[PDB]
Parts: sequence; C-alpha cells; structure tokens
Amino acid sequence: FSARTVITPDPNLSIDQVGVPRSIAANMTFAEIVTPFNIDRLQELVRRGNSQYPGAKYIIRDNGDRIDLLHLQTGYKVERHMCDGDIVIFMGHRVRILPWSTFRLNLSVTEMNLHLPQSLETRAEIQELAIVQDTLTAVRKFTKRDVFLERGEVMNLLMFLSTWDGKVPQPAILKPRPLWTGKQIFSLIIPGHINCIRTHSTHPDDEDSGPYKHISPGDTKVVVENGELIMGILCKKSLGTSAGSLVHISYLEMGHDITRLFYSNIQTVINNWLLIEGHTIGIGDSIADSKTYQDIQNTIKKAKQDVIEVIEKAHNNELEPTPGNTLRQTFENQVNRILNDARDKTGSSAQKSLSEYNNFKSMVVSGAKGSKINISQVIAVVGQQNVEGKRIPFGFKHRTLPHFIKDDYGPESRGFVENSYLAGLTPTEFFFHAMGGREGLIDTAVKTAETGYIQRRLIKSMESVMVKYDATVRNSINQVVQLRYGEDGLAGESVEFQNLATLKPSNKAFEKKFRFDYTNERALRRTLQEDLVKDVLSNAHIQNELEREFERMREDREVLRVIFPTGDSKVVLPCNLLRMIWNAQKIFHINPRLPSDLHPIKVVEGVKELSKKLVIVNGDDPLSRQAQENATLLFNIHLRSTLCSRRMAEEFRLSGEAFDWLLGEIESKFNQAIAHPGEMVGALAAQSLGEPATQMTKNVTLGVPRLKELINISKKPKTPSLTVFLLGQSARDAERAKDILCRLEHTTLRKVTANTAIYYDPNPQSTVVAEDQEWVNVYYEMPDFDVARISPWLLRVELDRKHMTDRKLTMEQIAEKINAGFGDDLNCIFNDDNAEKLVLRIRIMNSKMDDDVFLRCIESNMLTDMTLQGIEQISKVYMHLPQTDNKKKIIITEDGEFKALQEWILETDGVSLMRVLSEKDVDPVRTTSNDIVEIFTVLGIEAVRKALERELYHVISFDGSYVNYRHLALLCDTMTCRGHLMAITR
Amino acid sequence: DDEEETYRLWKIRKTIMQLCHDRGYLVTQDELDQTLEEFKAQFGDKPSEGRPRRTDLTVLVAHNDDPTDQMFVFFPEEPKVGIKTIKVYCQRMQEENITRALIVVQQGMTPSAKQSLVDMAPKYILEQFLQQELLINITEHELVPEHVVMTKEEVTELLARYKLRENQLPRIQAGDPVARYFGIKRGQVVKIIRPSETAGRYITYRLVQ
Amino acid sequence: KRITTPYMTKYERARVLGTRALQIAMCAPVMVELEGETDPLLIAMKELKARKIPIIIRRYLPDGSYEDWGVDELIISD
Amino acid sequence: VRKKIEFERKALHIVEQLLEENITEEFLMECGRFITPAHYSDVVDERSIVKLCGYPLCQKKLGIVPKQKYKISTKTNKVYDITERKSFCSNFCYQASKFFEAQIPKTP
Ligand SMILES: [Zn+2]
Repeated sequence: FSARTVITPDPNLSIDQVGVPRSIAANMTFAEIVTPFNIDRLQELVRRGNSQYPGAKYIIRDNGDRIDLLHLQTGYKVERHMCDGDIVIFMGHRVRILPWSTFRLNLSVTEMNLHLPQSLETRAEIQELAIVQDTLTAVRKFTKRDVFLERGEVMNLLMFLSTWDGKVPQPAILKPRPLWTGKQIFSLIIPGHINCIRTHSTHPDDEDSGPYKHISPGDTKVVVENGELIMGILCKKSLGTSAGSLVHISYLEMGHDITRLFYSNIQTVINNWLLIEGHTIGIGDSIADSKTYQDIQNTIKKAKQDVIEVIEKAHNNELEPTPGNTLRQTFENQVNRILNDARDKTGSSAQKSLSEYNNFKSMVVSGAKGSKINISQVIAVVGQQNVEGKRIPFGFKHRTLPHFIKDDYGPESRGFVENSYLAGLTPTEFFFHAMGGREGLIDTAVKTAETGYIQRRLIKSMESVMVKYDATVRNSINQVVQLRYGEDGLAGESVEFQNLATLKPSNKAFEKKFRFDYTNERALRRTLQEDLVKDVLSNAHIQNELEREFERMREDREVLRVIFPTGDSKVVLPCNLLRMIWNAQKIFHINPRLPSDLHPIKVVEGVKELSKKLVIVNGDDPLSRQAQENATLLFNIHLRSTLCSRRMAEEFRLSGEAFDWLLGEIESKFNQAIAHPGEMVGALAAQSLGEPATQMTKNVTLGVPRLKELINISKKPKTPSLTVFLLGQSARDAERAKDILCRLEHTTLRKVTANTAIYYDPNPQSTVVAEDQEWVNVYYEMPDFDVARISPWLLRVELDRKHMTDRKLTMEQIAEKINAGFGDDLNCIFNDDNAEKLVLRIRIMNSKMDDDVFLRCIESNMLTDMTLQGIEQISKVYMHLPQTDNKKKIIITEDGEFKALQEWILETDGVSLMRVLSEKDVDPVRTTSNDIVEIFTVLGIEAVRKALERELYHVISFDGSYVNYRHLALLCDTMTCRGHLMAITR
Repeated sequence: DDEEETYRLWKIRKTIMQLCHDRGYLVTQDELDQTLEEFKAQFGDKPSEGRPRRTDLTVLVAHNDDPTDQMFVFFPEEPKVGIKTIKVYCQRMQEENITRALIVVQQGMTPSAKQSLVDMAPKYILEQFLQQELLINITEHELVPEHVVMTKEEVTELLARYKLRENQLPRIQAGDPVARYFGIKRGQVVKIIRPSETAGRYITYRLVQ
Repeated sequence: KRITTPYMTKYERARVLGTRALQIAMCAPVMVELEGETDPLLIAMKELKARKIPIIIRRYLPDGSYEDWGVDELIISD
Repeated sequence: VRKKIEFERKALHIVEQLLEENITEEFLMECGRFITPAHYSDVVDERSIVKLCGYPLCQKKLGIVPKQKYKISTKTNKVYDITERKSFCSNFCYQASKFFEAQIPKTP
C-alpha cells in the first residue's frame, strides 16, 4: 500500500511529527468527502491535478463511479495527496513534507512501513489515543554554574522556545555586563509551576548529614520551585523518565500534551546552545594523568601477585576449601573474585581520575546506565574474559593457547586482559576477548528471539482482559478476574512512590510526631493564631475530637503494621500528598515563619469529608461499603497520616484557603486516577511484564528460564529449591540447625560407606580379618541368631567416620534400618562407635544361580536404597545466614521499631514441602518453595497464586527492573482463577 | 519411636481442634492451646502398649448455631481404614443421630473405599484426612490468606449486588487443601481476605467446583 | 438507578469524536456557532467543549443491561 | 451420559459383596467380568485390613504380620518383596489371587 524507506533523524521536527518525502506523499492519497465549508480548497486541489504534488488522484461519486485525473459537490469522495497535518501510523504521527526522500523522526522515547487511514473515525481515535542519551550530556553541561550566556546567545536560545511568553528575563548578572545563566534558560523551558527535589549523581551522602546541606557546595541536589530550575545540575535521573523526575512530575501534573512541548523545547534550545558551546570526544579523553595510570598499573600488579600467591598456596593446598564447593570451584571463585574486584577498583580509580574537563566524564556522570564499564575498559583495564560464566577453558590439552605452559592458571592465561583498549591488547588477550565477544553475540542472538517469543505468548495470554463498566476486570468469556483493578480499581499510570511516614517510626517517635500536644500553650502560639490557640485550650470537645482522631490514626498505623511486615515504607499511592502540599504552599505564598490561621478541627473535618468523597465502590449496600473500605483503606490511612493536624500546623503550616484548595486538588486527582472502564488492561499488563524480558540476560535457575517455567506449569523445575526456617533456639545456634539439617537431607549407604568387600570365612571364629577377631569372639558368644544358619560368605563394609559424625548417625540406627528393610534373615553386626576404624558385617540366613553374585546384587540394591536419613526427594541442603532482609526474620520491638534478626535458614535442592512442614522444629508459617505445582498440591490455589506472584516479582527484580504490582497481580489472577494452575495458551 | 508418636498425635489433635474451631464448632479455648504435658497427662505419654490407642481421642464438637450437629472426629486404630470399620462408624453416627464426621487415616483408603464413603453422602457427611495433612495447619501458613465460609443467603445477596452469575465468579476446586480443611462442597462460595500492598487488604470470592 | 463513573473514558471520547466528525463531515447540522477554520475535527472538539453534542452513550454492563448517559452530564477533566 | 453410573455402582456393590464372607467360585467367576483389577486389589486391601487373607475362597484369619519386606530365599536364591504377601495368610492364596488378576478383563 505504501513505500518503505529508511528513517533519518530530524531534530527540528516535532516529537509527534513525521517528515515524509513529497514523492511518497504523492504516491498514496487520503480520501476526503466534500463539505459545504471546504469546497473551495478541494476544487483548487482537483484543478491542480495529479501532475503536481498538492492535488488529487481519484474522485468517487455517490454512485461509486471512479474518475481519474470534474465538478465537485456534496457526497463526492475525492482522494487527495497527503499534506501537512495528516495522521499516519507505522502510534500516530503528524505529517510534514520535506524535500529529500527519507522518513524523519525525533529519537526521544526509545526502514519501516507507514499507513494512513481513510475514514475519519479511525483517524480521530488514533489522534485521541496516540532525549535518548544524546541531549542528557548537553543538558548536564548547560545547567553548570559556569554557563553564562551573552545577550545575543540568550535571544537566539529564546527564539526556539515554543512556549516562551516573549518576556526576556532579567539576567542573573547585570554589571559589569548583562550575563544570563543556563539555569535561567532551562527555567524558562520548564512549563507551569513544577516543584521537584532530586539528588544529583555526583551529590555525596555526607552533604545532608553535615553543614551546607542545601547551599550545595558541589552543586548538589537539584531543587526546582514554581516551574523553574532554582538550583542543581540536571542528570539522567533528574530529567529522564523515572520516579518523581522533572519530566514525570510535569506530565503527572499538567499533561503529556505539553510534556511533548517540554521535550521539544529542551531538544531545540539545547541543540542551539551546543551549536556554540560544542561537544566532542577524542584522544585526550583517554590520557588520564600518569599518576592514575601508575596507580592502576600498581593495583593490577598487586592483583596478579595475589593470584600467583593463591596459585602457589593451592599447589601447597593447605587452604581448607569453603563448604558447599569442591577445590576447583572454590579456587576458581577466589581467582574470579580477585580479578573482578581489582577490575572494579581500577575502573573506579579511572572514573575518579577525570576531574572536570574530560568529555567521557560528562557521559559517565549523566548516562551511567551502562557506560561505566565501557569507560573503565577504555581507560583502566578491559578485564577478565569469561566463557559460559567461567574463565577461558583449556581448549588444548590442559592449555588455553599453544603459547602458554600446561596447567597454567595464572592471570596471564585463562582470559584476563591486563591492558586497556588504549594500550592495545596482546594477541592472546585479543583472542580471549574475541571468544568473549562471540559468546556475547550468541547470548544476545538467543535472548532477542526468546524475549520476542515470551512477549508474543504473554500478549496472547490475556489479550481479551478488559476493565468492565462496573469497575470489574473480566475476560472474553466474562469471568471476573478481579473485582477491582489492582485490588483498588484505579489506574496504574497515575500512581507514585510515597512513604507512609507512620509505619517505620517507633511508638515514642510516632507519639512525638502524631499527637498534637495541646498542653503547652506556648508552641501553639508560634504555630497558630491567638484565637485558635484560645479555642483549642478552652474547649474540651476540640481536645476530645483530636484525641479520638489520633487514636483512630494510631489503630490505622497498627493495621499498617499487620499489613506491611519488614517495615517497607516505600509504597505506591495515586496522590502524591507531599508534592501537593508543596504546590499549595507555593501557590498561596505560605510563610512558614508566621502563625497559621487554619484550625486543627477544620483539618480533621476536611479530611473526614474528603475520605467520604473518595469512593471506588458505589452504593450504601453494606458489602458495597465494605468493598469501598477495602479499596480505599491504604489511601485513607496515608491521607490521615499525612494530612494530620499536628503535621499540617507544625511543618506544612498551611492556611485555610490553601487547605481547601489542597482538599479539592486531592479529590480531583484521585477521581482522575480511577481506572476508566474499557481499558485494554490485559494487553497493557502483558506488555509491561514482557518489556523487562529484553534485559533479563548454591545454584538456582533464574532469569529467562525461570520466567519460562513460571509462566508454564512444568512439573520438573531445573533447580527446585525449598527455603526452610526454624522456630527458636534451633534458628540461633548452628549445632541444632545442623541437627535439623541432617534429618532432612537424604542419606543413602553411599554417603556413609567408605569401603565394601565380600570375604569368605572358613569359620566366623576364625575371622580372617585380624582386626575384627576379638569383637567377633565377643559377639558370637551367646548369639541372638542361629550360628548354624549363617552363610559362609561375609559382606564387610567400613563406614566413613566423618560422614557418620556429620549426620549424627549411629550403628544401631543402621542395624535397625537393615532389619526393617529385609527382616530377621539379614543378620548384621556393628563393631562399635568410638572404636578406631569403625566397620560392620552382614551375613545371610539360609532359607540357585550363585551364592556370591547373590550378595553382589543384594549390595547393589542395598547401597542406594536404605534411606538412612532425610527425605529421598531432598537432594541436598545448604545452611546459611540470609544477608538480605527478604529472607531475614523481622519483628517489632517493644518500643515499636522494626528489628531484623539473623537466623539460620536452609535451601534444599530437591523439593518435598509437606514432609518438611510436618517435620518438628521447622517453621510452618514462612517455609515455602519455588515449585508452584508443589505449592498448589499442598497449600491451595490462593497460596499458589501468592507464591507465584512472589517468585515472579523476585525474578523480575533480580536485575533491578521494576514492574507495577497491578500487572503482576492481573497476570497471576488470570491463570489462577480457573481453580487450578494453567499454562499459557502458546 | 515412642515420644515422636506422642508429639505427632498431639499435633494431629491440635490441628483437628483448630479445624473444628474454624468450622464454627464449640471448641473451648483452653483445649485449643493444649501443650505436650497436658496431652500426655490427659491421654498418655506412650502410645506403645496401647495406652493411648487412637481410642478416646475421638473429638466431639457442637456447632455454635446448631448444638445438635455434634460432629465426630475419629482416629481408626488400624493404619489403613476399611469399609467394614467405615460402616461401624456410620452405625455409631446413627445411634448418636449425627450426620457429620471426619476420619484421620495414616496411609489413606482404597479408591473403592473412597467411592463407597462419598456415595452415601446425603445421609451422613464423611470426609477422609491423611496423617501427614493434619500434622500442620495449612491455614496458618503465610501464603494461605484468610478463608471464611459464607452462607447461602450471603451468596445470593452477593450475586444480587455485584450482578454476577455462579459461573462468572472464580472457583476453587473441591479437592483443594483449604476446601477440604473447611469441609466445603461443590456449589458453595468461600470469601478470601488477603493483605494487598495497593489497598491494604482485599476481599475476593471463590466458588466450589 | 444509574451507577457508573461520571467521567468519560478515553476510548469513549475517541469513538464519540470520531462518530461526530463523520456525521458533520456528511453535512449534519451543527448546533454551535462556526468560525473560519474548516477542519471537521476541530469543530467537533469545539462543539465538545461547548457541551451540546447531540449523541448519548449507551454503557453495556457485563451481564448485558444497558445504561444510557447523556454526554451533557459527562463532565470532562481534560 | 449413556448411563455410566450404573456400571461403577454395580462394581462397588460387588466390592462390598466380596468383603462380606466366604465367596463361592461361581459368584466370583461371574462377578469378575464386571470389575476392574483395581477393584479386586482394593477388595484384597480391605479384606487384609480386617485380618483376612484377601482371597475370598479361604476365610481363616491371618496370623502375625511380619511387618518387614524383601524376604530372601537361599533355596531359590532370590529376593522377593512381600508387601502384598503380608495380606495373604498362605502363599497358595497369593499365587491363586495373582493368577486370577492375570486374566481380568480391562474393558470399562
Ligand atoms: Zn488365604
């Protein structure tokens, strides 16, 4: 239908505009019907003809006849060559005609075809429904305090502001010469009245703790007030799309329609300023001073010496290996850790070397997403080259390359590149880096295909999931997936990250900050006017209402404590109350140094009717009221904690008019945040959960295979783990934890035995084994069994003392296990426990093919079937302290603080949860596993849904990617609402 | 061996009493938190030589709304329960005029025994419980949210309010561990309350199928 | 009994503007006073904020019961 | 559909019928065609539960269970799992039972 052409960037175009060549524009036409108030222009176009570009091609009458290019009247559908202002799709874009023959777009969000619709309805609906690391560096350089612009430069930059009011601001410096600042220009760029706080990347943590915490010694944390950059350098996090950035806040406040204008103004002004200031990269940016180069060389030499010392000590191999790994794995891990930490230290030193003028630092401090490692490789060291998560394998016979010696584990071999890219790579280093790059190319090639398949499968899974008009989420077959979207029936693009401010603080701190002590009559005068102070002090109903509302807020805090363990104050709420309070303060020019005229009871009442006005489930029917309370519980608690009288009169210090405006704004924003019915919630959730799969590049499966088996219902996970917690004293001391471990880990006769041999005894009293003679004489006297019934053959097994001691196994347990397994006719005798070289003997009680091969087969079917201890499903158990707080027990102290206790926990490869839960002294509340099928078969459908969403959140957040909880909840409820676990449609 | 079986029986009895309390039966609070010493003193500290022999451990409870329910909980002596002892238990239920009983088995029953037990459902409601499944309360797990059985009139008014049908509502299998724990049969609805990081806590409903 | 959010969804806005633009492009009578600008989309939106669009929206409940809503009483945040 | 329920109803009725007491050969022969081998194995299970052999022909009560598996015979020099033999009072009953399941029809 159309002509495809490569895309060429064009900064001068609008973000929503596309540059289309005139030839391609005239190739295909848009059909328009004649209107009484457009007949003249259509007549002009049809008079121009098909020879010229801005003409028409075909005319269709009311009868459907087609005429090629003459009278035009009502009802005639004429197709004319597309012109400026038209809408095309590849998301819809506005068409602009440009001379040359390439499609043109702006690159600000991240050969292709285009299509323009013919009917007006689809055009209208696409119109109503539809800064990449390039300008970040120049924005960072533009917001420097050093930037001073002359009058002509200021005027030239000002002309490129589409939203400019035309009033030239007074320069930051008037004398000796009128000099503006880049901060002033960007302040003019910023639209509306946006207030934002965002720390810079360079901003160290000690600035806030010490003095100068907001006079910004090193151009610290960015502050923007009243929609204009007060202070700071705008890096990626302060400008790129993120949580609470300038662009994000401006969008959420007053519309993408002018956030696009913000983008365009930033791009144009920054490009025009960089036209005269200029940016470049060259040799001098990688020639860091000889001091830092010498330091890097010294650190690399020290690392190589440490690796050599490790190798020579490993040759002497005293070097007790770490538990849970063999010698090879442990020492490879040690060498890899040494090389990696040396590389990281050299890279950090190289990055710190660039003081102010290096052009690489400009990209590093701003675009630190994935450029830090490249810069470190360029300047300091390329680093160790790895293949399949390991160093370079011995492709030859115990030798990586023929230029080395056999069995060479030094840093020079195995793929460690000492030299950086500037110094050039040695041929061996060059080949090792070629191997690493080939592995990376293979990984990317497979990862793109797998991610595409996962995205297609996920979008096909829930393409029909939609939010219905009753604020319920239902599928195509009309089963209610969720009563309210995201468990609150509210949209996911209108929410923000906030803090409860009442969950973390201790009881003493909570009452110090949330009680409004009116028995002071001195601080009230400072914070409130005289009339309000007198009214509060005199009236007792005021005090009673205050006490009751802080009491209900305290019980709300307790409800939060129950709902939110681990003290995770970071929450997702639709209305950013702190930002709204700041906006109210700025709009009304609230002076925090004067007493407020806002009555605390007015605050409480306003909060009460505001909460009454925030409705998600309609109706006074009692279960509807309960559903409304469920939907708005978290928001009401957050509002009460934030908009409390003490906070409002102590730190916010708002006025009555400001408070009323704040209430109105909160109500309006919450109403706008509600998820409107009919939204394609399923597709949005699928794409949101599938986009991180692009960057998804004790052994546990994780990443792409983990997600694949999670979306599937495969009964055989690659590494099925099962986390085990303990109750009390066992969780503290390691000995009792080991005792719990030994009875959970499977133990055959292989793991305990050391050697096995069948002897022939001409007489049990003879006892050809000399060491066992005295014990044999002691045992066979007064026999419990029949001596005449013993077989001449004997099976003597010497056990492993260390293995027996580790698992707390004893001889009598083994003997009784043998007796239970085979019966009385397997007479077994066990020497002793404390006796040196412990051993035990087995004979056969008489009751065809061969007598000795019979014992051979008995041992073969005995050595791996006795099951001395543990569960046969549990392959192995590892014991450790959880460093992260996710697996660490967290409780609430008597004072109310959240305290994390370090307790021993177990990770078992091999999954059997029912037996472990039934086991004594194993925590029956927190013990779980990553096998969703096992959880469903043991716990239930709701429990498996919760475990599945926890596992999906873990696999998503391992690499730092964040997915809104609404999408994950929708995905989990989609394939758990059937009553049983279901796989994806695929 | 001996004390291990005592602890196992104590855990089984505690979980059974918790299940009965969750089912709305009159369960005394002091007997809910029965310790090891209390269990040993009341019944016996050594199941060997048959002093506690799964007899006199049978639990008798009465529903709070209807005192005449008097649901039985049985612990058969034999490791595997048979059809004959099932008929004996049914005759006992008849001669105390009681239609609800649970059975705590060790290694289950035959599928034919299961079919025979479930066939005569209307006269007497019998359910089978494994030794391992009752060794711990599943509802106490952090993954398992709060489940409550809601009345038929509650289901009707819920459907009238939300304007839903039985099929449109999500359902939970009758063989689900929680469904068997609460003794809910096909056609009933269970209300699930679960903590939610976006709304504090959320309420959903699951049909039994 | 008419229970539904008083706002108008983005999809509803898209379809109603599309239908109104198509009608006025087929020379349907216009109830708002006209300007010199010609584009039917622009006159559609300006009659939208004029709050006199002669189309009501039927909202289908999941069971199948309709729920009519006059566009006059559908307040618009944007 | 097509009156399936009567089939397993009759099968289960036969199940408790064999559990009652001694069964004549003709009744067992005529009822074996309408029951799956799983049904007869279940019948053996309940009959062993009540201390009977599991073979309906004999009615003598089984003695003390050995409560141990993997019996080894030096005369035959082989290891046999006797988790099923514990059900049957005598070995002959066990062989007769297994010969009986050898030819039970698998038709539903
Ligand atoms: Zn017999």
